[PDB]
Amino acid sequence: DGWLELESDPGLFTLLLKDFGCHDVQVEEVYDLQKPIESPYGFIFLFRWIEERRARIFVKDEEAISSIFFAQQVVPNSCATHALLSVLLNCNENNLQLGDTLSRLKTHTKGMSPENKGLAIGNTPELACAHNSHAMPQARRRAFHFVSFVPINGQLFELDGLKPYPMNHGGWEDSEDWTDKFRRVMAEREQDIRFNLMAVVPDRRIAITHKLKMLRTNQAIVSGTLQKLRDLQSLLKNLDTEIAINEQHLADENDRRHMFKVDASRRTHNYDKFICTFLSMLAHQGVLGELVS
Amino acid sequence: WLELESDPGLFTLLLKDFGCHDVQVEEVYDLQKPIESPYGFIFLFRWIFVKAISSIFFAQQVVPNSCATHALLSVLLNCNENNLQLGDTLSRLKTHTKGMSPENKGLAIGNTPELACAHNSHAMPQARRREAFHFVSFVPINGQLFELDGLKPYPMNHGGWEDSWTDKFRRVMAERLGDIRFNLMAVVPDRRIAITHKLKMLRTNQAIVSGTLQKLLTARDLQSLLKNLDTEIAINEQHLADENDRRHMFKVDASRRTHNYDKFICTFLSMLAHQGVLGELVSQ
Amino acid sequence: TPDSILASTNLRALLNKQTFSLLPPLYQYNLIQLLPSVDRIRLSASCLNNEFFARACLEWRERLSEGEFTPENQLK
Amino acid sequence: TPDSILASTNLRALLNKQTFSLLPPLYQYNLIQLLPSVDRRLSASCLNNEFFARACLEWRERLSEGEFTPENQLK
Repeated sequence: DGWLELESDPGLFTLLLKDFGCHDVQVEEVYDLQKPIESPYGFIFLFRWIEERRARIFVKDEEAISSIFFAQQVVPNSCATHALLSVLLNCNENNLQLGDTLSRLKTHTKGMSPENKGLAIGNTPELACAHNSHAMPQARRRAFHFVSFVPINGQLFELDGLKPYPMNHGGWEDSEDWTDKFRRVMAEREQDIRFNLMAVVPDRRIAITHKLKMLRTNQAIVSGTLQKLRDLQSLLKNLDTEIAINEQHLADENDRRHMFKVDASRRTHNYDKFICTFLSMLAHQGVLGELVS
Repeated sequence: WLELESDPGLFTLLLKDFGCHDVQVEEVYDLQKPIESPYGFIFLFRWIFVKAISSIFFAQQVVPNSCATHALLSVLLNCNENNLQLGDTLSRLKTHTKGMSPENKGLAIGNTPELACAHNSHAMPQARRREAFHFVSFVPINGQLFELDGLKPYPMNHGGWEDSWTDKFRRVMAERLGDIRFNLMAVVPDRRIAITHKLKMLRTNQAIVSGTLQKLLTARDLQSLLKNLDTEIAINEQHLADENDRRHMFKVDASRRTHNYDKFICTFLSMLAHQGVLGELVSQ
Repeated sequence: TPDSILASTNLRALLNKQTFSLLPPLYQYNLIQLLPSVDRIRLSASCLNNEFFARACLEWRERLSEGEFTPENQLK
Repeated sequence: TPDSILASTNLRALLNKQTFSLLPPLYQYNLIQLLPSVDRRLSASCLNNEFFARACLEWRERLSEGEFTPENQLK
């Protein structure tokens, strides 16, 4: 087939999922697993290898069950999109509203074979245009193995798009949530590898604005009572400070989104036509660039 | 005096036995994690130039093995009695040393009996007296952090703030050595009172359930509000229960640290040798 | 044993809650009478798994090995 | 000159807002018409970017490694 290589950057993936219609979703980069995050939809893992040396446990699932979204990657350079779709398409529609161009795919491929389910991914044009719309201009062609960790029902499924079978880990203890079982499978590893790990959570702003409602209602419940002539001003003080805290948090979130938008608008632009015209305009008057190495 | 085990629980029970009720000593694991209103810090080593008027409590430690008492009294007695209620037998000392010379204020420390009995009351039976854990106390009076060293003759000052003091304490951690198993603790007020206060300021909203009915001739389905904030109430409840359980733990470790087990061991072994059931398995 | 009879044992493991549960009640009570004020027939297993209990047994073998506390110890 | 001539310069520092501010307005405007959608004073990071620097480096390399002299009219 042939797709475009992409930079691994949480902003690029967030804007990718926004370009997939799935708005109430987000990908933040996790630096340590100990700090908890609320309601993670699923994790994504990335290897690299600088010196190749590679030329890239029997817990596979043998039964021909394709009820879960698993698809062998047939489309090259589609690693990232395949991983994102792997972490999204195996979640609860109750918990999240996925984009219609995504839900159409998820309901289209009911029980399809993976070897052509990934081909169903490759054939969707409104997906290839959005994934290819973020490639750097140096993708003038004519690493980063992705592994998706998502549970379906109390079973932590490690989905590998290149391996033929999905790997299950089957962790269930009624004392711990699945995020506790995810860290136990993080027994990694350590030489010169530029690995990276990201987390797929829902858009934080949706959980923030709701808290601004559930807070500003109590901000609105100010019962000033007069007996015609107890004192809980400190309560409205504390909850008002909370309101300000979440306000600055939300502003930080929208600033992160704007930053990702800037990095995306610069990552796409092809500077060549800009540089030539620039240099000729200097060599017209200011020929002498004495910054030689 | 007698050496003591360096353990935040031991110091908490020490200050509780000193009448200081609204106090606690927790160990700080990272400076980034903020803690509310720390009354003063204590610094401990294990392997080893700033400035008259000595009206403030900087009593030179003359009594050996009194390091812990020296540090705790150094961080407490330079705070506001308004902010915290220290035991009357402690405040009597605090007012008993108005402008006294430090080089003999520590002798006033040594003379106080309820201090030797309470401080020595927690020593292990192995307190047989016949490089170390040097204590350094950090307490501010007014925006100026004096590093109080009981062995050095003068207290070292580090500077002020910018209003943008706990922030200034981290600024002093630009120290390189060169090899040391140091450790640092923090003197905060008893967490449980700040918990119960939040249980009041929460249970009032738990009590404000404005049930209005539109079934007869902003307000909407807000059951989730009382649900979530009720879960918060339960969270702080479990916090308080964990704290009082920590106090129980300190009481157990204290009741066992003091006990002298030898007389128990003799009777145990002799009760085994009564029916000849020796330890013919364990050895060496 | 005042000075040196079977002092080379690993007492910390010899004195366990099981060997305690191998004693008659009218002796186990006498035993708990020599325990700290955490007295209040079951045994709170952590009662015999402590740093201070082990350090007690070790300073005990030291008090036996390093210098005997035989009736010699009447230097007072 | 795109014929492997003086390609060994540090263009990332050569192309700065100061060297940019040494151009007439009716040329700076033509310049920003070739800029990304950050077109709309100048947002100093506009010429200090990872992608802009790597762009200039892939440019001088793209000139030295293989000449893009008027031979380059292949389609």
